[PDB]
Formats: sequence, C-alpha cells, structure tokens
Amino acid sequence: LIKGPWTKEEDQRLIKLVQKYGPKRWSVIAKHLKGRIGKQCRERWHNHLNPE
Ligand SMILES: [N+]
Repeated sequence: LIKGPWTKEEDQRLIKLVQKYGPKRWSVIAKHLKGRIGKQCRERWHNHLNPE
C-alpha cells in the first residue's frame, strides 16, 4: 500500500516507535506503519516531528 499525507494518528504512532527503537532503525519502524517505507518515516521525523 502507498500513503500520501500523514494523519495525526500516524504521527502519534511514529513518535512512540521512535521512542522504542531510536532514530536509526527506520526499516523496523516502517514495518509497524501500514503504507509507509523507512525513508518516509525518517523524513517525517527530521522535517516535522523533531526539527533541528
Ligand atoms: N509498512
């Protein structure tokens, strides 16, 4: 499956997954998010949820 815009529910789940796995295991994190691949999770984290 392929998803486009992120929902608030997905963002919340991503926050919890990064807390569990850390910001380097993107492939494992993506396995828990339907329709998402590792790079999408990485970009959502660095650009929107945890900006510099
Ligand atoms: N996925």
